[PDB]
Amino acid sequence: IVNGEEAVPGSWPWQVSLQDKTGFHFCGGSLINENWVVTAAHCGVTTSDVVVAGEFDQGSSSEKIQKLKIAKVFKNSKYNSLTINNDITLLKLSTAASFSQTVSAVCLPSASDDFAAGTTCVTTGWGLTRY
Amino acid sequence: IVNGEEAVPGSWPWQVSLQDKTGFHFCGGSLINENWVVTAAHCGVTTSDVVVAGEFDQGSSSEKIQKLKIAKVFKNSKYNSLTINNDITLLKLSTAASFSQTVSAVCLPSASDDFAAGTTCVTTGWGLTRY
Amino acid sequence: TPDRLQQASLPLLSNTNCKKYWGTKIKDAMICAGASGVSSCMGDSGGPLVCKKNGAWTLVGIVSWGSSTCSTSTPGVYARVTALVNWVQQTLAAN
Amino acid sequence: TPDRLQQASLPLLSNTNCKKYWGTKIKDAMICAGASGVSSCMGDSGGPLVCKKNGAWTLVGIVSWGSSTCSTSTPGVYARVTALVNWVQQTLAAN
Amino acid sequence: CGVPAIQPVL
Amino acid sequence: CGVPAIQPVL
Repeated sequence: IVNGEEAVPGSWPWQVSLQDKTGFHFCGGSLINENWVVTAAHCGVTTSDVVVAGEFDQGSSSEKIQKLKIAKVFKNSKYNSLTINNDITLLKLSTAASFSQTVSAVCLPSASDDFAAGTTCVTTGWGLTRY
Repeated sequence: IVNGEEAVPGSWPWQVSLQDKTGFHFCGGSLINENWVVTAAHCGVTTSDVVVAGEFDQGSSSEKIQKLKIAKVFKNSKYNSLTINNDITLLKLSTAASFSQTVSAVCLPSASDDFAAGTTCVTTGWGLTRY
Repeated sequence: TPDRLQQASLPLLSNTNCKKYWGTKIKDAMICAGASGVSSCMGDSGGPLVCKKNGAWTLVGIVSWGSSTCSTSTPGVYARVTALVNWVQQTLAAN
Repeated sequence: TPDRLQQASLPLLSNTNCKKYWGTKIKDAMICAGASGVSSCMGDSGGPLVCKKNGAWTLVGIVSWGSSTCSTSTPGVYARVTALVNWVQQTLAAN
Repeated sequence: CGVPAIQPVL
Repeated sequence: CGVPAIQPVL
């Protein structure tokens, strides 16, 4: 995020880091339960990538992180790679995340909830903060 | 491809169509052997997608096409989703493609082959021919 | 990539308003946010956009696409969860 | 998408020349082609770029990225196979 | 869901 | 590899 700020550590508990086997972060995700993660379909996750939970500082080695294996990748079949529409994939964990003070789930909305233009929300992540 | 032309049918035998379970083409690929396909890592293929070989006209139902299942997805670990560098993934087939007059393999270059700027090559596919 | 986790509060926009910036690339299963001085950028993809509702953070959008430049004057595009939750639920249900 | 298979002959460019169009986004494991009146466009990704050598078609590049517009005046960017073949071979070898 | 143990501060 | 049974015409 550009123009962002540092979050309080562990304050967005559902926030997960998707990392390749090399350990390089390439995409974010959100735990919706102890067994499933929601992410963007275009991230192109595979069974070889890893779901990391409870992380704040990726440079730290003292964090009690949770490296979770990916059992199966459920790419929304309405996803359109040409147009990036329906960009959602579900990742089922092969090992359940252990919920805690720093690892918990985001709430999901009803199909009909209204979220008004003008409302101030929050987005988080480890993406570039400079382009 | 924009500004392209129609290929002779079956003239680019290694050309495969990557389709989602819905049957929608989202990406191309090249057979390099009867058991493996090369494609772009960013295509985000999964085990649920399908490798279609020997196809010319996707609207036709009279073509003796080959719908092949995907066993495993080998995303190059040097792939960088942020920058799209090393964009290559290997797809191992769960069923071997049957080679024929219309389904055969592309050749691969040595790490050191030189391919001069100015050389005229060929690219093919079913992507948009109009933006 | 930064080492530590970042965040930013930003406004939701209407699809109709978005379209003044991204035209027809904007679909019903997408929701726009930003153009307010911060922007989601490479690496943020797949991450969340949440809103507070009845005091609980709710996943309204998933980081999808935006400026090739991460411009903070252009809005970010997010997958719209409301349009996706039905599939989410069937998926959990059968797996 | 068109229903039938398309093709187009196009020229390879030097990375240095490419960079006049795409700057630093251009890396060593990429190879440019096009800007000659045709272009690879959405849907073509993962597909091949081949060259003839000692009379045999050889996979020189994989369709990767290019103009958000598919402009035929801008070159397409392709993953460079020469830089990737070593991994390709180890992968086959061990699997 | 949706109530962190450690409160975010924005 | 690399020699199609049906020749391409460009």
